[PDB]
Amino acid sequence: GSKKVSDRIVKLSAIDPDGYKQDIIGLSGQTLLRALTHTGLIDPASHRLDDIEACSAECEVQIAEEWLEKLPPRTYDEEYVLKRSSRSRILNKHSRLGCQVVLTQELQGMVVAVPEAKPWDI
Amino acid sequence: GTLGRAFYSVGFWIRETGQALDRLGCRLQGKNYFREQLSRHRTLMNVFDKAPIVDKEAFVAPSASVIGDVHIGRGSSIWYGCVLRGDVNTVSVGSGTNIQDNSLVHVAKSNLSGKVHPTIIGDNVTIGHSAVLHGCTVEDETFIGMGATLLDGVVVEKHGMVAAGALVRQNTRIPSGEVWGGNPARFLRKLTDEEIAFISQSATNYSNLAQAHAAENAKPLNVIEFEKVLRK
Amino acid sequence: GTLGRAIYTVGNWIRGTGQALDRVGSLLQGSHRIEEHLSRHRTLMNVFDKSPLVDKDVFVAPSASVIGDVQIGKGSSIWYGCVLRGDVNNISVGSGTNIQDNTLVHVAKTNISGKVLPTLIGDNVTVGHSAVIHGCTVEDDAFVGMGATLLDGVVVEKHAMVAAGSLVKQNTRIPSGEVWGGNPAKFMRKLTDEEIVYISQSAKNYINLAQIHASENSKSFEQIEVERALRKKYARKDEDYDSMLGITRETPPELILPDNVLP
Amino acid sequence: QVTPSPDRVKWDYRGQRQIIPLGQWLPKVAVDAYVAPNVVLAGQVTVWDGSSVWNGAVLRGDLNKITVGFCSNVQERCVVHAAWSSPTGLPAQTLIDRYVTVGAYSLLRSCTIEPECIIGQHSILMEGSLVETRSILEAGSVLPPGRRIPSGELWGGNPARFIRTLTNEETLEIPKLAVAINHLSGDYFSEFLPYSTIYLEVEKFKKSLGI
Amino acid sequence: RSFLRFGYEVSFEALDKGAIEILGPYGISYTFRRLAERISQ
Amino acid sequence: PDIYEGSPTPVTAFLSIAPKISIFANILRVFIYGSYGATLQQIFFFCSIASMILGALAAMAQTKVKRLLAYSSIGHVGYICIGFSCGTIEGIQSLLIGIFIYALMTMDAFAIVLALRQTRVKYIADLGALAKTNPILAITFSITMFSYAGIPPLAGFCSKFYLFFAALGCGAYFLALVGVVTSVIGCFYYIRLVKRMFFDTPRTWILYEPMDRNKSLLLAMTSFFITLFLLYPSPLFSVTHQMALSLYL
Amino acid sequence: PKVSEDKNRNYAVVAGVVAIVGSIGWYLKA
Amino acid sequence: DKSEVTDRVLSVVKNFQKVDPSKVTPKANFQNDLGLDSLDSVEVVMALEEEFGFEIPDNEADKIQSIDLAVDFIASHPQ
Ligand SMILES: CCCCC/C=C/C/C=C/C/C=C/C/C=C/CCCC(=O)O[C@H](COC(=O)CCCCCCCCCCCCCCCCC)COP(=O)(O)O[C@H]1[C@H](O)[C@H](O)[C@@H](O)[C@H](O)[C@H]1O
Ligand SMILES: CCCCCCCCCCCCCCCCCCCC(=O)O[C@H](COC(=O)CCCCCCCCCCCCCC)COP(=O)(O)OCCN
Ligand SMILES: CCCCCC(=O)OC[C@H](COP(=O)(O)OC[C@H](N)C(=O)O)OC(=O)CCCCC
Ligand SMILES: [Fe+3]
Ligand SMILES: [Zn+2]
Repeated sequence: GSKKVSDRIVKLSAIDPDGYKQDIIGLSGQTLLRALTHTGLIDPASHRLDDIEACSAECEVQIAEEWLEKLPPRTYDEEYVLKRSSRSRILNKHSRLGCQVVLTQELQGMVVAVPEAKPWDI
Repeated sequence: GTLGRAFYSVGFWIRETGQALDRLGCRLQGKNYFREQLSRHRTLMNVFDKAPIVDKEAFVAPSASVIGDVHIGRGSSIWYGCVLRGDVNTVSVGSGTNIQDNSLVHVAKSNLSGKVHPTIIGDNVTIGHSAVLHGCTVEDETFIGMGATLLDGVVVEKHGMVAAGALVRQNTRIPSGEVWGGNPARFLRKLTDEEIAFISQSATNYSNLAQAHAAENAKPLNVIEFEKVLRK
Repeated sequence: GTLGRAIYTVGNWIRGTGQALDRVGSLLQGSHRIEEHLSRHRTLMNVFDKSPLVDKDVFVAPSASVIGDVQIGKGSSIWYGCVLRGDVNNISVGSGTNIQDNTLVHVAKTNISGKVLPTLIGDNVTVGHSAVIHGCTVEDDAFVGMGATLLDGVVVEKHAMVAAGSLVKQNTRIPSGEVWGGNPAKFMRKLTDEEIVYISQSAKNYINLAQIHASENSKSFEQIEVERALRKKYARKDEDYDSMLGITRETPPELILPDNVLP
Repeated sequence: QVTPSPDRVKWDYRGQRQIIPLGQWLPKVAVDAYVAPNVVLAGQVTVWDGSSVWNGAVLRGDLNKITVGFCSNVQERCVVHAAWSSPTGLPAQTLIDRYVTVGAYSLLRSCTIEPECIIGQHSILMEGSLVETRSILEAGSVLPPGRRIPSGELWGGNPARFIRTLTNEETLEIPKLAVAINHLSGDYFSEFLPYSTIYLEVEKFKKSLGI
Repeated sequence: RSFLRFGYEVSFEALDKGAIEILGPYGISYTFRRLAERISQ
Repeated sequence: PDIYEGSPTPVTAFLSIAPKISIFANILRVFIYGSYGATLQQIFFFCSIASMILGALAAMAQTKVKRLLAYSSIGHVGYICIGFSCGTIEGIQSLLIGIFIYALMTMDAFAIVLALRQTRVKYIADLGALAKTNPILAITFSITMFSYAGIPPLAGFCSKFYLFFAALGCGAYFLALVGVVTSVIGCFYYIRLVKRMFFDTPRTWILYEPMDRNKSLLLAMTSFFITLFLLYPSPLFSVTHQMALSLYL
Repeated sequence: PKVSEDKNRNYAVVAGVVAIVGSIGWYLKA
Repeated sequence: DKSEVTDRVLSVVKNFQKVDPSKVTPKANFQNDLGLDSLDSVEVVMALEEEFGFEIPDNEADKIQSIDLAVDFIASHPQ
C-alpha cells in the first residue's frame, strides 16, 4: 500500500578474497553487480555498463552449489566470457557473471565469492 | 523581432571583444583583479526584449530576482528571496499589494502544457510568505495564505482569502469571501468582516513598512565594510 | 624600468580601447541589457534603529538576510538564503541551533491576534530546509521537519519533532515526545530512544560542520586564488613519477577537511 | 551570553561565491549547463552537460555527493541535501538521472530518482526515498523516508498516495518537457557573457578613496 | 481459393520469405557468428 | 593487436601512422633493385590477400575499441599492399594515395579515441547513445567510420577506388573480388559502430567531458578534409604521381 | 602605479611584439 | 555442497576419543548433545580448519556451536 523501499531489499553474503564475510544490501529487479557496487568491494569504474557485450569477466563472481539451481543458466555467451577472458581457458562451473544475474525476492541470503580483481585499465 | 536578436548577438560579440581587450590590458600591467568571484547577480534581470518595468514608488529587495516582463505597480513591495519570473508572458503586480519573503511567481515556462496563461495580481493582494503562485490570476483585495500552492488557470476573485498550505487545483476559482484550504483546497467556512478589514489593514501596514525599509535600505554602501573585506 | 613604464603605458592604451569598444558594443544592443552594477545586498542591517547582535561563533552565510533585532547564541549557524527578518519584535535564537537553507523566520506586528509574542528558539534546535516559522516559540532541543509551516501561537516542546511538510495550525501546542505532521495536527506516534540519539547527534553534527563553511565563505581574494591554484595542482596524483623522482607529494593542510566531518 | 565582535561584516562586498569548494571537493559544473547567479553550489555537487539549475537552489553535498544527470533541471527555490546514511541501508547519495524535472520548492534530501521522473511543486523527497522511472509525482506530494514510487504511475497527496496509472500517450511527454526546459535554460544562458565586468566597478568604487 | 492458398504457401514460402531469405537475416548473420569467432585464436 | 591494446593510447596513435610510412618508403626504395618479379610481388600478393581476409573476419568479432582499430589497420595494410603488388607507376601512385588517406583517417580516429579517453572508454558499447549527449562528435565519428568503409562521398573511398583500379591495371582479377568481399564485410562492422551510437539507446548512459582545443582543432580540420576531398583531389594525385615517377628517375 | 614591476614578463611581452612585427614584415617584405 | 563435505567432517569427529558414532546427527550440539567441553569445542573447530584451506576466523568461530552451522559455514565458503 504505502510502497516502502524495504520490500524489495535483498541481502547477500559477499566474501572478499581475504576470507571476510560482508553483509551487502541490494535491490530486487536490478543486477547483482549493482548490488555489489554500493559496498565498493568491486570498483564501479571498471564495469559501469550493464550490457553483456561490455563484459570481460571483470564482474565474475563465484557462486556456491546450492544457489545455482534457482537462477537461469548461462545461455550462449555467459560461458563464452568465462572461457575467453580467463587465465585458464576452462569453465569453473561455480562462477557466473554478476552483470547478468538479476536479483529476485527469493534470492536472499545468497553467498557470492568475489575473486581477486583483475586488471581492467587498458 | 528576428532582426533585433541579430543586433543583440552582434552586441554580445563586440562587448566580449572589448572585454577581452580590457582583460589583456589589465593583465599586461600585472593586475589580476578580474579573476574575483564577485556575485554576478542583477535584481532586475531581463531577456532580449522584456526589460522588467518597475514603478519608482515601489520597493524591491536586493535579494529579489525580478526576471522577464514583470510589471510592478505603485506602492507594492517585493521582499527578500522572491523569484518573480515573467519571461514568457506578462506578470502584472497590482498597486499596493505585497509579495512576502521566499515567494515566487511562475509563468509555466514550458509551452507543452497547453497554452501559457499570464499571471495577473490585483490591488492590495496580501500575498503570503512562501507563495508559489504557478501562473494564476488573482483579483484585488484578497489574502493568500503562507505555503499556498496556487496553480495555473485559477481565478481567485475579490476577497477570496486562501488558507495556509493550500494546494488549489488548476482552473478552480475560489468564490468571493470564501476560504479554501487543505489538500486539496476544500471549502472550510465563509470569510468574516473583521478579517475583511484586517486584509486591507495588513496591506497598508506592510506598504508602510516597505517604505521604511526602502528609506533605510537605500543607505550608502558604508565603505567601512569595504575596507574590512579587503584588509584580511 | 623604462621598458616597464612603456609596457604600462601600452596597457593603459589597450585598456582604454577595450573599454571604448565595450561601450560601442553596448550601444549597438539598444541598451536593452541591465548592467551588473554591484552587490547591494547586505547582511545584518538596521531596520529602524535596532541592530542584530550576532555572536562571534555564529556562522551567517553571505546570502542570508538577518535584519532587525536578532539575538543569536554561541555555536549556532545561519545558512544560505535564510531570512531572519525581525523588524517588529525580537528573534532570540538560542545557542547551538541551525536555521537551515532557505528558511524564513518572521514575526507578526504585535496585532495578529491581540496577544502576539516575539519568536523565540531554544538551544540545540534543528529547523530543516525551507521551513516557515511565523511567530512560533520553539524551546530547547526540538526537531522541526524540513518545509514545515509553523503558524503563529504554536509552541513545540523539547524532543517534539514536527514532520516535514507540516501545516501546524494556529495556537497548536505539541507535547514533548510527540511527532505531529500533515496539514492538520494529526498526531502520528511517540518518541523512540534511537530517534532522540539521532536528534542529538544531528544537532552536534551541524555545529561541528558549520565552521568549515564559515571559514571558506570568509576567505580573502589573495587567499582564495592561492587555494584554487593549489587545488588545481593537486587535483590528481601520479605515483609513477613520484616514486621515480624519489619525492612524495602530501596535500597541504589547507586543502584537508577536519576528521570530524568525514563519515 | 551573546557578545558582538568587530570581525563581523554588515556588507559582504564580494558577494555570495556561487561556487563554494570544501577542501579538495569542488562543484564540478559542466559547460552548456545553466546555473543562475543566485544558485549556491557547495560541497561536491556535479552538474552534467545540458542540465540547468535555477535561481534559489542551494545544492550542497557536504555530507555526500549529489549529482544531476544529462538534460535534467532543478527548478527555482529547490533545496537539495545529502546525508551520511539512509534508513533503507542504501548509499545515501542523491542522484538525479536524465530528463528529470524537479519542480519549484522540491526539498530533495538523500533521495534517488530514475530517468523521466517529473516531480511536482512542493515535493519533500526524504532520505532513502526512491522514484522509479517513467513516473510522475503530483504537486504538494510528501513521502516519508524509505518510501518508493513504482514504475510509470501517478502519485500525490500529503502522504505517498496512488492516484492513477499513466497512459502511453502521456508518458512520452516527460522527455519533451525536459528538452523544452533545457531549451529555455539555454535561452537564458546566452544572456550573460563570461568574466563579468563588475571588476571595473570594483576599481571605480575603490578609486573614490585611498587605494 | 487455390490462388489465395498458393500466394501464401508458395510465393511467400519457397520463393522470397524462407527460401532465398537464407541470404538476409538468420541466413548469413549466423554464418559469420562461427567463421569470425574462430579466427582470433 | 595485443601491442595496440596494451600500449598507451597516445603511443599507439603514433605507433600506427609514422612507422608505416617510413617502412613503406624503405620497401619502395628496395623495390627499385628487387627486380626479380618472382620473389617479391607474389609474396606480397599472397600476404595482402591474407591480411585483408583476416582483418575483415577478425574485426567483426572484436568488442573493444582499440582492438577493432588495430584489425582495421591490418586490413588497410592489406589493401595498401594490393597497390604495391601491381608494381607499376599507377600501382605506386595508388600505394602512396592510400597511405596518405589512411594516415589522415587514423589521426581522425585516434583523435576521437583520445577525446573519449577522458572517461575511460574501453568497449564499443560505452559510446552508446552518443548522438544525444554530444551530437556533433557523434556525426564526426560516424563520418570517420564511413570513410573507413570506403563509402563513396568521402575520402577513404578515393584511395580504395584507385587502388582497385591499379589492381585491375595489372590484370589481377582475383585481388579485385577478394577486395570487394572484404570491403563489404568491413563496411558491415564499421556501420555496426554507427548503429551502437545513433539507433540503439541503452538504459545506462555514460557522459563524456569536453576535450581541449588541440584535439578539437585537429578533429575539425581532419573532418573537413575527409568529407570535402572528392571536390578538389588534384593536388594529392599530382604530388603522388610526381613522387612515384621520382622513385626511378 | 606607473611600472609593471616584473623583470620576467616584460621580456616575454617585448618578444611577443617583435614576433608580431616580424610576422607582419615577413608577410609584407616577401 | 553440504552433503559432500558432511561425509568428511563427520569422519574427523570420530578421533576425539569422546564422540561415539551412535550419538551423532546432522543436528547435534557439541556442548549440549555431545556434552563436549568448551575447550573440546575449540579443538573440534581446530580440526575443522585443518580439513581445508580456510582458517575459520575468530569472529565466526563462535557461531558454530552446532554441527549443522559448521557444515553450512564450510559449504558456503570460497576457499
Ligand atoms: C575602436 C577600436 C577598434 C578595435 C581596435 C583593435 C585593436 C586590435 C588589437 C589587438 C591586440 C592583439 C593582442 C594579441 C594577443 C595575444 C594574446 C595575449 C597574450 C597574453 O596573455 O598577454 C600577456 C602575455 O604576453 C605574451 O606572452 C605574448 C603577448 C605578446 C603580444 C602582445 C601584443 C599587443 C600589442 C597590440 C598592439 C598595441 C596597439 C595599441 C592599440 C591602442 C592604441 C590606443 C600576459 O601574460 P600572463 O603570463 O600574465 O597571463 C597569460 C594569460 O593569462 C593566458 O594566456 C594564460 O591563462 C596564462 O597562462 C598566461 O599565458
Ligand atoms: C583540407 C580542408 C580542411 C582544412 C581546413 C583548414 C582551415 C585553415 C586552418 C584553420 C585554423 C583555425 C585556427 C584558429 C586560431 C586558433 C588559435 C588558438 C591557438 C591556441 O589557443 O593555443 C593553444 C591551442 O593549440 C593550438 O591551437 C595549436 C595546435 C593545433 C594542432 C594542429 C597541428 C597542425 C599540424 C598537423 C596537422 C595535421 C596534418 C596531417 C596531414 C592553447 O589552447 P587554449 O588557449 O585553448 O588553452 C589550452 C586548452 N587546451
Ligand atoms: C584581441 C583579444 C586578445 C585576447 C587574448 C586572450 O584573451 O587570450 C586568451 C585566450 C585563451 O587563453 P585563456 O584560456 O587563458 O583565457 C583567459 C581569459 N579568457 C582572459 O581573457 O584572460 O587565447 C585565445 O584563445 C586566442 C588565441 C588567438 C589570439 C589571436
Ligand atoms: Fe560483466
Ligand atoms: Zn509576515
